Amino acid sequence: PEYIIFVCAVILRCTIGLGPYSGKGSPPLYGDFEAQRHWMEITQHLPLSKWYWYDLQYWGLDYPPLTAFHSYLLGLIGSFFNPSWFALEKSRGFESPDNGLKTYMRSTVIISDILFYFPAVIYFTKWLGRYRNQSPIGQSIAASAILFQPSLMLIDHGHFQYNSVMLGLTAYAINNLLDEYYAMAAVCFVLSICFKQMALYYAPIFFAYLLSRSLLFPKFNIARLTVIAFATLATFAIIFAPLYFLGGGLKNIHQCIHRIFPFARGIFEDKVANFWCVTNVFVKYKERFTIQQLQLYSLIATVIGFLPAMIMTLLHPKKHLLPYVLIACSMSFFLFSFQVHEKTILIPLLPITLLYSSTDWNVLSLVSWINNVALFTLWPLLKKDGLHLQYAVSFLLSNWLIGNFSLLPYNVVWKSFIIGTYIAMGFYHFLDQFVAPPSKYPDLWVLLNCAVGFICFSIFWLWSYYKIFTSGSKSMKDL
Amino acid sequence: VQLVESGGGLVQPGGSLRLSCAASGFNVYSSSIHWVRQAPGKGLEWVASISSYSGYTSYADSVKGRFTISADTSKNTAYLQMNSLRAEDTAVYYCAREYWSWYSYSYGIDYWGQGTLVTVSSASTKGPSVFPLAPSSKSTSGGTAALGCLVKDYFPEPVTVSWNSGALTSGVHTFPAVLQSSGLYSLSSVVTVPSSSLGTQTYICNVNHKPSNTKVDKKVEPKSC
Amino acid sequence: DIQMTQSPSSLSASVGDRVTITCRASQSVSSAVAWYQQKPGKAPKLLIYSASSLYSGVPSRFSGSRSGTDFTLTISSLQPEDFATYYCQQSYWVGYPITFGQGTKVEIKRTVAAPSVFIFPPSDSQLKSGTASVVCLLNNFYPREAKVQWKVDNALQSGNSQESVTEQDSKDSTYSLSSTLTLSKADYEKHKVYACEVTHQGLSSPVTKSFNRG
Ligand SMILES: CC(C)CCC[C@@H](C)[C@H]1CC[C@H]2[C@@H]3CC=C4C[C@@H](OC(=O)CCC(=O)O)CC[C@]4(C)[C@H]3CC[C@]12C
Ligand SMILES: CC(C)CCC[C@@H](C)[C@H]1CC[C@H]2[C@@H]3CC=C4C[C@@H](OC(=O)CCC(=O)O)CC[C@]4(C)[C@H]3CC[C@]12C
Ligand SMILES: CC(C)CCC[C@@H](C)[C@H]1CC[C@H]2[C@@H]3CC=C4C[C@@H](OC(=O)CCC(=O)O)CC[C@]4(C)[C@H]3CC[C@]12C
Repeated sequence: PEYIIFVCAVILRCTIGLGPYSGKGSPPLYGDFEAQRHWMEITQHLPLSKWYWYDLQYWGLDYPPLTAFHSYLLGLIGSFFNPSWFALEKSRGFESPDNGLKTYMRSTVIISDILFYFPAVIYFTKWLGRYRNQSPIGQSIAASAILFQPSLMLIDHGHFQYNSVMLGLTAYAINNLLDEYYAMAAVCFVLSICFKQMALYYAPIFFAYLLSRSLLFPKFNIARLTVIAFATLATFAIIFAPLYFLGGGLKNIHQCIHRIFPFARGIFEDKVANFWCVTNVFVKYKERFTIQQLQLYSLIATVIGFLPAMIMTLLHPKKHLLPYVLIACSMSFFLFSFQVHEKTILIPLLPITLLYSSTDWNVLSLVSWINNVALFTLWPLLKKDGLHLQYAVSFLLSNWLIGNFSLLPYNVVWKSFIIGTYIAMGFYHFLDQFVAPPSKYPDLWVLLNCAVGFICFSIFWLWSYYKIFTSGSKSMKDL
Repeated sequence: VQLVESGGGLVQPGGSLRLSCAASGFNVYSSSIHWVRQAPGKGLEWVASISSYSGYTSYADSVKGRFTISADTSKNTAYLQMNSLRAEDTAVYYCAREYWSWYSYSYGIDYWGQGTLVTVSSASTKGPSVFPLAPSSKSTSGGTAALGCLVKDYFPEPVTVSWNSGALTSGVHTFPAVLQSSGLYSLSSVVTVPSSSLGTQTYICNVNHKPSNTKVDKKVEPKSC
Repeated sequence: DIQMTQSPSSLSASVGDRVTITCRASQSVSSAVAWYQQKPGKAPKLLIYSASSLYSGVPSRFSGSRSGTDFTLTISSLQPEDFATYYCQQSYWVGYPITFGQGTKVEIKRTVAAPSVFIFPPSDSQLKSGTASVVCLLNNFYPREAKVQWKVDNALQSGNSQESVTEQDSKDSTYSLSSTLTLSKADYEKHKVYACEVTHQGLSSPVTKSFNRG
């Protein structure tokens, strides 16, 4: 009935994982498959007081403890099968002709995602449906659209990232917030932050929500505030205590804190759909300002872009403004941050894709369009890893089962802009394949890609800022 | 809080050296050590770096592919390894710690080490020769008579010099010893006197070389033909 | 790729004057410019950091500033314990190299004086060796900028002579200097007349000491 979608999704994730991973055939430093294999090799062979010190120049440890524990567990379960994979300094750059160790990892990612990402999202759509009396098919379609999101399905199965876990823990947090277990939503978010630290792009919203719900909105409830402030601290302490007691002491806490949050080197040296990749080609910030000034202006710029939403929640917290304020905050962090990368649009895409359960058609059209644009801004990354066939197959299937081949917001100024964005996409996959760069601007198509995505992201961002204020007017919670 | 260098001295051109820098009063796993040399008669120059929060190293093109810097993080020590040791490397090496912070805000090289001397050369430890720069027989009568002693062909620096057995430093100019052609060194000492007490007064410049065990005395006198 | 052009390398000042040193970087990509002081032979000492923030324990008379790429160090009252060498230093970020300026030696000023000029032929006990050294000595002169030329029988002797100096005196701030022309016994026994011509701002017409080989 409705369990064949949950199986077709896993078969899709399995078949997308027959293409080359990030870094195949690259001797000196392989891709992100080799980083993860190295962590699985390093955690189970060194004491807990050398994980963040061991070898910082060959794929050191960049993520908080929970990632280390995850890698330790998988490394044990995998060094059971074949030990010569995760050997210390011997099996460095391990590539097998049989394609062993390329199936074990591709299956560990599938398992971790099945555990930490499918139930969260499925229960979210179920709660929404049952609360709004959505036809079982109405829930099943909104739940199939959320599981075939191409950007994540290609950045995990095909590039080998463990992002489904970091996003599923945050979906658990949002579910707890819905069911009104705040003391446990605090804990699930503190876990989601300790897997990958790029989940701090929601803290400005979770904090305001919990605070206004505890001490401001209904009453000045001082017990709930204590329960939340103790859940947070107990979870932080239980996750960081193994580094302290079994590690070295405060030295280990300091080294981990500075491995997670590293200093910035360079100035706008990567091509992102940022506010700075797009204006650094006219203003040439490298020739006008210093790096201190740019690191200060980016902070002011991101804090001024998430303040209006943080305050709208902290002053009017409700359960129908959560997706929009989450978008308003995370996309603000993505557009104006000093150092952003091609990925990290998955963080703004979690709340976005969550809006595939809305009832309107303008909302669903904007959602599908921004998903296509988000996938499109990842072609330069998925083109140097192979993945030409998987990119196209996912790009086609996702749009097909939605109904995008049988569709736009309602206006003359919306349909035209959306069709123009599509026409300027379909003209980059023709200046990229056939016609050669001008030979005097070596990377001119990559810049058209950094630039044609920023416009769409910064229009969707303002659309969300509009929905926050036009809605939130004693609005439904059924819309 | 104090750093201390150790390890450095006469090394043949082509040998290698391991300079140690012991830290005391702060943790080097957070201080981004740097090494910096000052050549004899030059300006401060930079050689190598280490960040120690990510182990990013960096070298001066003069010493790229020949130097290797690292830090023993447990015992709070820093190490520099020099391998080819060209002759244009004699210098005084300092280890200096520079503390960075969030948002690119640094605090400068606030802690220096007293520096250790590297002499990348080749010259058997030799003793000096002393030739008296006599007073010209025509020195200005009633004016000034400048004389002294020239100490040549000696190695490793420095050299202790004196007049009238240390008792007469009334107008004594001891010029920094030069590195003469042959790879050895040499210097001179000069002293002025009144032309009235020239023929009656007698001075003997005394020279002492501790790194070769050679001590000499040379009486400077008016050369008359 | 990252350099600092310090201006200048030498400037005189009296006890009490106001002093200003400039230092310009090939590109203004970081205001992390620190100013260090060094006495002769000791380790440098951090005076200013962040290009404007004063260290702790440094006097009040040191103030830095930046204008685009023209950082400046100002000593608003040069006291007797302020004559030394002064270096800028620029650093971009953590994993990147740094660079030091060339050095601005600040010295004390006094009245332009004229130095003494002497010449000593080679020592008797040395010509028995096989090498001789004619010495030309300038004494008690200011400023340091001088000119010494060697002439053995009317030639433009260049290459086989080396000249050294001292640092500024502490009791009257007058320099000394000693040049030496060394000749293998052959070249020496080839000529007779040896002289040196000293040119100093204090000496109106270049002095010229000399002697005959005997
Ligand atoms: C994604 C999650 C893991 C972020 C966790 C946030 C906090 C747990 C971090 C943010 C700032 C940190 C602190 C910042 C620096 C300090 C000082 C540090 O002590 C020292 O600086 C000297 C220790 C030594 O070198 O011997 C001990 C850790 C501590 C308290 C850090 C503790 C943990 C803190 C609070
Ligand atoms: C009462 C306390 C808990 C303040 C409540 C608001 C904070 C939770 C907000 C205000 C400052 C924000 C932060 C500001 C900058 C950072 C670094 C950021 O990583 C970056 O380096 C990009 C920052 C940039 O935009 O330049 C990750 C999010 C974070 C921790 C922000 C997350 C949320 C923060 C902590
Ligand atoms: C409701 C609870 C669970 C929210 C958790 C809040 C903290 C985890 C946030 C609040 C303030 C944050 C901090 C805000 C200040 C900084 C500096 C910031 O430095 C940089 O961005 C690096 C830039 C550079 O130096 O190049 C890094 C994040 C950090 C440590 C943040 C760490 C995390 C913090 C403590």
